[PDB]
This record gives sequence, C-alpha cells and structure tokens, in this order.
Amino acid sequence: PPIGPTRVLQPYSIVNLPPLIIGGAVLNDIYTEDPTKLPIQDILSIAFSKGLNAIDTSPYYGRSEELIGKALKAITAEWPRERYYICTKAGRITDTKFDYSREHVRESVKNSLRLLNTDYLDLVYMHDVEFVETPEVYDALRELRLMKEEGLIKAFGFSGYPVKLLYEIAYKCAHDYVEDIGRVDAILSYSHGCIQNTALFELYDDFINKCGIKKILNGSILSMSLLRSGKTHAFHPASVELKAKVDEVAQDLKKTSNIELAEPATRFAMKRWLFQTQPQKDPPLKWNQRTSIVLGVSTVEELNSALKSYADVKEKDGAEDEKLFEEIIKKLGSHFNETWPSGLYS
Amino acid sequence: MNFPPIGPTRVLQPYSIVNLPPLIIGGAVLNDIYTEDPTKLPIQDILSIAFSKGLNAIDTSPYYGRSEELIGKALKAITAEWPRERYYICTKAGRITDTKFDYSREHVRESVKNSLRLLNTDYLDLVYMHDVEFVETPEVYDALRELRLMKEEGLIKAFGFSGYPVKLLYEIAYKCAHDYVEDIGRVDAILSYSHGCIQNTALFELYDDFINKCGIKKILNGSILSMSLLRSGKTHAFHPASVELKAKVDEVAQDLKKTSNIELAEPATRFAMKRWLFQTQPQKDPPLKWNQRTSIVLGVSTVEELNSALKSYADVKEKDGAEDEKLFEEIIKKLGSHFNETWPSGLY
Amino acid sequence: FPPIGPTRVLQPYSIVNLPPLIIGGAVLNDIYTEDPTKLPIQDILSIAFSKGLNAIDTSPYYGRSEELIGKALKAITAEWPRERYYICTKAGRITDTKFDYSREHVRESVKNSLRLLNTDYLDLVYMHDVEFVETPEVYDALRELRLMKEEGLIKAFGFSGYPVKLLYEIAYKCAHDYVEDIGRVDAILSYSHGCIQNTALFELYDDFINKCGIKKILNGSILSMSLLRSGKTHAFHPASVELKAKVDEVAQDLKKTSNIELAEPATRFAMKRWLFQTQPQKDPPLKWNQRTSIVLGVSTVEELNSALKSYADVKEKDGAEDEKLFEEIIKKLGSHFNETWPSGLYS
Amino acid sequence: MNFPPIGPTRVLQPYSIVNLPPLIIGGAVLNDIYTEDPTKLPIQDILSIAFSKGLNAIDTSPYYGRSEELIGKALKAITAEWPRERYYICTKAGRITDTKFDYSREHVRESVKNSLRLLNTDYLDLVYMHDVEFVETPEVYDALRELRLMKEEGLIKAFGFSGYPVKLLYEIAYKCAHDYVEDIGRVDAILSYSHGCIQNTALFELYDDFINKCGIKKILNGSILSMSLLRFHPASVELKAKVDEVAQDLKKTSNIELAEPATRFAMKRWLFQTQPQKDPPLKWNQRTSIVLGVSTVEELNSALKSYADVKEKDGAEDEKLFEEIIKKLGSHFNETWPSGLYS
Repeated sequence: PPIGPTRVLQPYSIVNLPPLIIGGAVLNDIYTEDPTKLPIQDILSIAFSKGLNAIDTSPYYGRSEELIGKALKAITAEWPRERYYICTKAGRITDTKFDYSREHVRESVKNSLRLLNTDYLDLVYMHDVEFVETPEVYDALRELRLMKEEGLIKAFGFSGYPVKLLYEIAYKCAHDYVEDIGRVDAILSYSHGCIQNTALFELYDDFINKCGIKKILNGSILSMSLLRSGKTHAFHPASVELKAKVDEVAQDLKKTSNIELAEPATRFAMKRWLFQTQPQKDPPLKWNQRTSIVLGVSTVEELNSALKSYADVKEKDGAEDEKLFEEIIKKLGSHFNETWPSGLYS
Repeated sequence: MNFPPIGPTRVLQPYSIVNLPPLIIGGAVLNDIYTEDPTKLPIQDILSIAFSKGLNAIDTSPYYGRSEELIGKALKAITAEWPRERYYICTKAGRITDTKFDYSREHVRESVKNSLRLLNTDYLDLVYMHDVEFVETPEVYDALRELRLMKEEGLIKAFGFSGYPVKLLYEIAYKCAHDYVEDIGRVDAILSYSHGCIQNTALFELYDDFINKCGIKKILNGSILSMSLLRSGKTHAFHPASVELKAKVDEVAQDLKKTSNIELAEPATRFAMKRWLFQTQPQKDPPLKWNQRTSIVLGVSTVEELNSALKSYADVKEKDGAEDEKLFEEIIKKLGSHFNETWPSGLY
Repeated sequence: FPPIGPTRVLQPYSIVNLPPLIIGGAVLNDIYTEDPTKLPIQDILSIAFSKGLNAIDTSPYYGRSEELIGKALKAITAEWPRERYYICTKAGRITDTKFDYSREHVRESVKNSLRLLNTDYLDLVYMHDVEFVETPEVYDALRELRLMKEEGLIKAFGFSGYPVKLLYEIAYKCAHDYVEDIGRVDAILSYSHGCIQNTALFELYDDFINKCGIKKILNGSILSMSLLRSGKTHAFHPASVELKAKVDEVAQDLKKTSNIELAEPATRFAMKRWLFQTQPQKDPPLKWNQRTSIVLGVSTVEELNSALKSYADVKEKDGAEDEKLFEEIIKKLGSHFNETWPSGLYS
Repeated sequence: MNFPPIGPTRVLQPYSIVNLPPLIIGGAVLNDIYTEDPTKLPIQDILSIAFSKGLNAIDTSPYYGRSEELIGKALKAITAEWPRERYYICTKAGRITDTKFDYSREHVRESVKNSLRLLNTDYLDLVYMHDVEFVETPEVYDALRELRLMKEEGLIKAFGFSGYPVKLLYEIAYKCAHDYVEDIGRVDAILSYSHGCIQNTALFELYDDFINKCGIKKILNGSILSMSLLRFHPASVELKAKVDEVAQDLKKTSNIELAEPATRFAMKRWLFQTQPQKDPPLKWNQRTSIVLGVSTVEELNSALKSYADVKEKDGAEDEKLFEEIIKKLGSHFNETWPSGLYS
C-alpha cells in the first residue's frame, strides 16, 4: 500500500516530505559490492512508487551522493527531479574531521549539487552539531540561510544526538539570531524517538511552537540497530549495561513469544512520532505532516516491512500493541531514556 | 539629522519580513474619511523623512481611497534617493468599499497586479486579505491559498490577513498552520487593530499564542489611537464604538485636559508603544530592546506628527516610565467597565 | 549462510549427487522477468548455484521457463560452465489438460528442451504427471527415455506425479515385468506427500528404494502449493474445503498463540524427515541421505536464505523443541492428516 | 539332437547386464587344473554351439591360467559368424596366484588392458574384482572405485566382485550402496560360488537382501556342483567322505548319478524359485545367472537338458530326491570351509 503521493506537492513546502524517507546512507560501496542487491536505481524507483519520494544522504556517507546521483540520472524519464525530495548534509567530513567554515559549506553544498545532478536541494542539514563549538554552528547556519535565499536550497537545518543542544540552537536562531538566521526549517534528531528513548516526543511541542520549527525528522528508530535481536549492533556507543539490558529483553521476547524486538519497536516509533504528536481520534489515524522518520531501505523486503508497520499502526486497533509496549518499557525499566555521550556537549 | 535613525535605512540581507521596522507609515490617513484634498497631504514629505529615520516601510490598501495611487506617485518622485529596494511596501486586497467584499482568487490576483501598477514596482513585500471578519471563513482560506501562490512565484515576499476580532484572527491563523498546512501553511504576518491600545489590550495577551501556536512570523498593531477615538481632540469620523465608550473616552479626554494639562493621545501612544514593541519579550532595564516580531502601523498626516512619533518612541525606549505607569493606570481606571470593550464587526 | 554442499558436479558422475535442495524453475517465468523487485534470472541462478544449489528443475509445461532459464544459463557460461550444474526437465504435459506421451513426441520434446537450454545433454528427464494417461502409455514413453539415456542425450530418466501408490506400481513394474525393456527408473518426483500434512511418501521411502530399485527420490511442494502457510496463500488448490479450512484454522492458531508462521516449522519438518531421517542418524550434525532431494522455488534471495537457514537448523540444532511442535501441528490437523485429493485418471 | 535356443542369440537393446543369459560358459575349465593340456578342450566347438542355443556369454579370469588367451583365440576364430556385438564377455582382476593378489588401482587397470588384448576387443561387459575375501576390505573398496571409473570411461559396461564367503559379499555390496554411494554406488553384479547348491544354500536366503538392500542388478551363482565334489578341494576330509557315502548309495540303491539332481536343484532353486512360481513352464528370473563348467559339447547338451527338465517336468519326484539327499547329507549340509581373511 502506497503511503502517500508520488510527486512533490504544490505549493512547495518542506512540510510535505513524506512520512518515511529513504535513509540513503545504506547505498554505499558495500551495497554495490553485494551480488544479492538490486541496482540502486531500482530500489530507489520502487520506493518512490510507494510514496517514499525522498532520500536523505550526506558527504559523510561516502559514495552515497555519487551513487544516488548516478542512479537518479537514469530514472529521469519516469522520475524527473520535480517528483521527489533530496536531503543532504554538510559539516562532518570523516568520523573525526569537522569543518563548519562558511567557504566549505558553500563548496560542499556545491559539490553535492553536481553529484546529485540537480541545480537545487530541498533540504541541507549541518551535520552532527554537538562536535563543534556552538558559535561555529550559527555561522554555518548563516551560510545555509544565504544559500536558501539564493534558491540553491529550499530549506535548511541541522542534526545531532543530544536533544537539548538541538533545542538551544534552534531556540536562539528564532530569537537572538532572528535577523541573521531566523527559525530553521527542520531539525534531524536520532535515537531519541524510540522505545528505549522518548526524549524527542516530550520536546516536540517545544520544538514546533517555541523554536518555530516547521518540520522535525526522527532518525535511528532502532537506535543504530540496537533494538533488534541477535546483536545486530557491533560497536554501538551505548554502555555495556544498556546493550545488555536490550539484549536481555530481545531474547526474552524471542524465547517466550517468538517476537522479534524490531517490529514492536518500529511500530512504537512510527505510532508515537508520525501520528500521536497530534490529537488522534480512532484508526485510521491522521499523519502529522510536521513529522517524518528516516529509515534505511536496502531491499524490497525491508521496504514492504516498513510499509506494513506504517499501515498496521495507521489502520489497526493496536490495543494489543499498547500492552506489548508497556511491558518492553517496563522490562527495560532502569535504562529507559538512558543516553550516551556524543561530542563536546556533556 | 534632528533625531538619529531608529534602525537601518535599508532592507537587511538576508531578506526577512520580520525586519519590517518597529514603526510603519500608515496609508489610511489619505482616505476619503480623515481629510479632503488628500492630494495636499504632505505624504511625499513624511515619506522622505520617515525613510531617512529608519521607518522605511509603508502600508496601504485599495480600500483607503486614493492612497495607493498617491503613494505610488510620491514613491516614484523620490526614486534616485530612495530606490525601491531600500524600503518595504505592504498593501491589502479583498475589500472594495464597506459592504462589497471580493475574495475570489481571480479578484485577488487582479487586485495585487493593480497594486503593483499604482506603486511602480514588480513585487510587494507583504499583502493581506483585508478585514477577514466580513467574509465567510471558507472564502478567507481560499483567498490565502492564492496569496500563497503569489508568494511562491515571487510576486509577493510574504502574505497574511487583517481584521478587528482577534479571536477570529487566531482561529484562522491556527487553521492555516494545522488543518491547511499543505496548501497554505503558517501565515507570515497579521494586522490587528484597536486591540493594542489603552482602551483595549486584548491583543497583548494573545501575543504568545499567535507567535508560538500559530507560527506567525510578525504581528502588526494598528490604530493605537483607535481610529482617533483615543484623541483628546474631540468626536471622530465613522467610528463604530458605542455612544457610551465614545462618551466615556472623551470624558477622560476632557478630564485629562483639566487636571494635569495633558492630552490623552500622548500617554496612549506611549502605552501602546511600550506594551507591544518591547514588553512582548523580557526586558532587563533601559535601554529597552525592540521585539523585532512586532510593528505598529502609525496614522501620521503631517511631518509634525511623524517627528512626534519618533519622540514618544525614544522616550519609551530610554526613559524610566515608572511615572508613566501611574498615569496609565489612572486612565484605565477611569475607563473601567469600558476597558477592553469591543464593538461588532463584520459577520463574526 | 554458507553452501549446503559442493559447487561442482562430482566425479565419477551419479544422479544421486543432485544437491539436497534443487531450484524449482517453474516460478522463473514471465511474471518473474517483468517484476521490478525481482533480480535477473541469471543472477538468482548464479547466487543459488554458489550456495550449493547447483541444480535446476523445469518443464515445457512451465511456460517460458525453459526458454528463460536457457538464456540465463548461456549468460553465466564463463563463471558457471554447463558441467558445473544439473539440469532436470520433463515431458508429456503440454497444457493443463493436453497430454501427449507418444514416443515420437517424447523425443521431439526432449530435443526441444536441449535446444532451449543451450546444452547437448540433460541430467534428468521425467515423464510429467503420469496419473493423467493410461498406464500402458507411461511405459511406452519410458522406453523412449531409456533409449535417449542409451544414446547419451540424457544421464537419467524417470517420472513424476501425485498418487504415490501409482508411482510405486509403475516403478515396480519397470524393475520387474519390463526389466529387459525399461529396468529400474533412476528417479521419481513425488509432491504433496512429503510434508507435515501428508507423510505417505516418507512411509514408502524404503519400498521405492529397495523394492523398486530407484536410486534417487525427489520431494516437491513441501508446503503443498503454499497451503502450509498462514497467508491463505494457495492459488486454486485442489484440496477439499474441510482440509483447506482445517489447515488455515491451524495456521491462525499458531499465529495468534505463539506468533509462529506455519511454513517455518512445516519446511523444517519436511527437510528433517526427508533429507536426513530417511537413514539412521546420531546427534547433530545430521548426515544428508544422498538418495533424497527437495525441489523448492527460490525466486528471491530472501527465499533462498530462508531455505538455507531452515536447512542449517534441522542439520545442526537440537530440534527437541521442534519435535514437540511438529507433534502439536499434526494432532491439531486431526483426521485431515494424510488426506489426499483426486488427480488425473487414477483411483 | 537339437532343442531350441534357451534365449536370445544377440545382445538385447537397450543394453543391460541383467540380460546376461541364464547359463554362462565358465572358462575356469581351461585352467591348469581341470584337465591337463588346455589346448585339448574344444573351446571353439563349445562356444559355437553355446552361442547358437542362446548361451551368448563367457566368464574367465587371468587367474584361470590360459583361459583368457585361448578364449580370445577361439573368439577371433568365429568373428565371422559371431562378431563381438552378439555375445557377452565377463572377466576378473586382482588375483594373480593362489597367494598373490594385487588390488592396487594401477594393476587393476593393467589387468583389464591385458584382458582386452587377449580377448581381442575394445570393451568388456563385466569385470569382477576376484575373490575379495583374501584382501583387506579397504583395498577392495579402492579397487571398485577404479572399476567404477573404467565403467564411466566405457572400457567396461558393468562392474562387481566375487568370492566365497557370502556374508562378506553382502557386507561389501551393502557398503557400496550406502557409505560409499558417492564414488562407488551400487555394484552391477556379484558372483558367488558353492553356496547355491544341494550341499549349501546360503546364497538362496540372501537373494532378496542382495537385490533389495544392496540394489545389485544381477547375481551369478558359480560352481553348482561345488568344484566337482558332488559327482585341491578346500572341503574338510569329513565333508568329501560324507558326499561319497551319499553318492555311493545313489549310484547303487537307485543307480542315479548325484551330479544330475544336484545340477537340477541348483538350477531350479536359483534361476526359477528366486521369484514366486507356479505351474510349469517356469519363468527365469533375469536377475540371476549360473556360470557353468562345461568341458565337452556333450556336457553342454546335458546341462541344457537339465535346464529344460527343471523348466517343465513336474519335479514332485525331483523334490523328493532333493530333500532325501539333504537328509542323507546330514550335519554337513550348509557346511563351509575357510577362505582367505574372512572370519
């Protein structure tokens, strides 16, 4: 079942990014090296046809931009540029390297425009803002704001892990820096909108109303594959005890119930974020268009599975779901809402 | 020279409608009410100084008589000194007279292209749907959809609407930001009037919900003297206020003109200026800091009134004002049951 | 998951080295080449081959299957030369109701198969669904396959179909009354009789091998044409309404009660009882009985991997909990366990 | 003087070693034992008539002394009337003397090459590993892997092994079909001897298991008179003495020659009764053959006459004589002797 329109709604608004956005990080070189995978142009074209007509990439994702850029040019006939959204980032070059100077932001965004084979991007985030001093974050945002007025980008924002730093940066943009920056169009938060950490859900009204944000994106709804049986996570930043409590709950759900943690943890992030951030009545729930979730889709399996949990959450009673949700959050008990360190911010 | 500029004498880059100056020249002084021979209103003089003093914004509407026509000429007459990129132009659409309202998307786009013609420019900074309480709300949303279009093409930089009942303004603004987020979205600005003065403060209390809940970028407060009702002067022209409130106000006018030799228009102006442009955000101590999300559209008809306005503004931003609060309260007590009294308007 | 077995054709040659899992080629048809989620045929064949599934089963009855697989095989000649894998196909069924077991047509059909599959020899040819023709015609068609085997056009011959007792009659007759002219068939393909809903094949295994002298037996439709599945996924299945209902009642029971998909324990039950428990075993790792194989479709890597996973589990995990579960499914099935449906002309 | 052929006088198509005829000419007679001067034996005359009566098969071994060469000379002599295609040739490998065996993979290949040379042909229908009980069982399986390849190569059409202890033969064949199904597979035929005869019937009670459990296609029964004891024998002295006592009274109390019931019993019980039977005429089970020892053309016609009596003549009075002979045979019935390394 298609989640939404397969075209960019007019009049244009970055609020119209679809409820599910392709996590374009997955389309890297390990992808083009796996004999099992479809050509990127095919996974992109199927996803688009189901209402996932938007991708999130970054220069930090290696050959993603070029690959996605490569694949985009081939589907021009069925999928011209005006049919989809393109989201990209600047500022994180490597796992350790950061340059937020204004010249680079223009360049990196310029480099992205050539690879993605477009003369405009829908959304550019400054990537992972907790890794730099905060005055450098504002000046970078001043650059993106000028790019937006130039018509090179339609919207600008930033991302990062610690959700209160995000609030402080967004707040100041809309207040103390309202001349130079103004409200940012969108923020991307991750691993704070999931069954083990809901701190994004509690801050949603403060982001929309007090920071004037137009659109909030929730990433890592499985917390970098932590909310998943079988230790799908290798070098997760979470503490050992968090990683072991999640492990515990996952096997205890595969053993007594044959339940894979990822499906109730997916439906929970889907339901609380995309629908319940606004008053609901009874199924069928109404999507809150100020929200989207970014998730990888590297197979048609992964895609129809996301499509099914979205449809399940949107259209089914889910009283049983709520009872399952309480138990998981209960079982995690102590480590619910536990965070880890990221960057220079405590 | 005289007074120093209250702000920049240019449109800040990057462009943002919130950079509309704290005070805006209001074009309704040129109407068929408020004078005859408005061709003899010194608009090209007020315009020349006000721009130099950082009031580089004008606000008008085709409803205000020959206003648009006469601003456009005065604007042309000053081009080499004040090129169009140096100031902001706000106009409106949808009201022809006082009983004939046309909110069709066809009339709106014709109205705007005609505004463009009379004001010698290819683009307008901000356009409102005019006095939304007279039209059925479904029409109001349909008219904002066309302004939303005009903004996306680049014919206008910003869009919004105006009207007397503030609670109806909130309902519409809210609907644009939630139910009609796809095809309308948050409006950039609203113009409220006779709700931000010494006789009616209801607008100040709604400030945070307008900005926060409805996502408005900029709120504009007009008729801070309530279409000259708050003038000590005397009785007033086509004013819908009841006899009582008229009779109460001008009683406080002819009171204030016996007891401390003071004209009601002075403290009323200072009152609106302070409560709206500054105290809508936290304020330590003077110098007070302007909340750039606010503006006042001023009824100025002679250069003397313009400089007087620059006066009351500097005094509110720098003075102590503890003595001003005293007189504010006495005015409001003398209003009493007539404080916050409204009159009907439109269909709402 | 790494390969089920060798990725070559063992020497000396023997039809009993057909791998434990064999690609069912029916689904490699039009509705495949058109599907955008589907890989190209040449790849899914290459991927399955490299995991030890280096055998394809197909049939002129399967539409364009033979042509499409035949092209796909030409494409991967460099990494997968003809000698690296097995080709099995069939003959004698042309449409869903038109059969032709005539010796002349049997030879036409096989020579067509070789053309379509870009090879000069086929590993195995069956006569398709023997129950639809008068038995005498079966043996005359088998004589022709025995001749094509003699002539080296095929490495092995046999027949396929649904009533397992008729399959036994036929194979026994070839090894006895017609020993001079036919002799033991190499192989038979049985289907819907080697699954959790019908084990009749499992019980006749030793008679087929010992009394009839068959060297290799194939079990297909281990989910009974997607009947052993929660999805009510069967197309136009011939099973009675009572059995269909009883199967789906169980399918929804296992979903509600234990969040179990019937097809997983059903697939594990088929693979363990057939590929392993047809010969003595000890504790895991279980030893595959090379006289057996299963024909399963694998049109996606997900299906391939799922298949590979169920094989690895049955082969190396304890399966004590499996056995308790298998018994629950079987008693839940009740009187519908081992129920058949009519097919062809046979009693 | 004639009697019809006992069966086809060509090689049936499709080819199958199950079509080895019910009686096969045993070339062990051309041995250095069993007659002095092998050149005397009228092998050309014996073969000429045998092929015409449908005994279109001969069995030999390098171990049989000059058997192969003289059989090879004789067959080249009749290649006009009998070309290679109309008859079957079987032979053996691995046994060189009464004590020397070479089951080495490379010798097995040399012996077959020599066999093909002597017998003047490019292929052989069947090759046996000879008398397996004398070599360590691992060596047997390796030699059969060689024969399995020579079969794939087309040098031979079928392969098996031979020997005395029948339960060892079951042991090897069962393993070839199960443990070693990948590089050997089921063997085509085995040849047993001295266990399918009036003094020993062990072969008859294993027939079903050889065919059904080992998947063997064809089983041959040799020395139905058990190396002419019933007419350097490894038989115990007591065993031969007891057979004489049974032969003496037979040659006196009824004036019957023990070899003639012993021969008909071996034919009936093996070529016919190994499948269900009823009223004559009897139906030869094609999974069986007997390898005869015939040294004159008379002997050949006598055996062919025995075949027809068992196949037709009632034989109620055959059964009575059979079961009296096993009665008279006493405790020695089913007795065996030692052979090689087995047990």
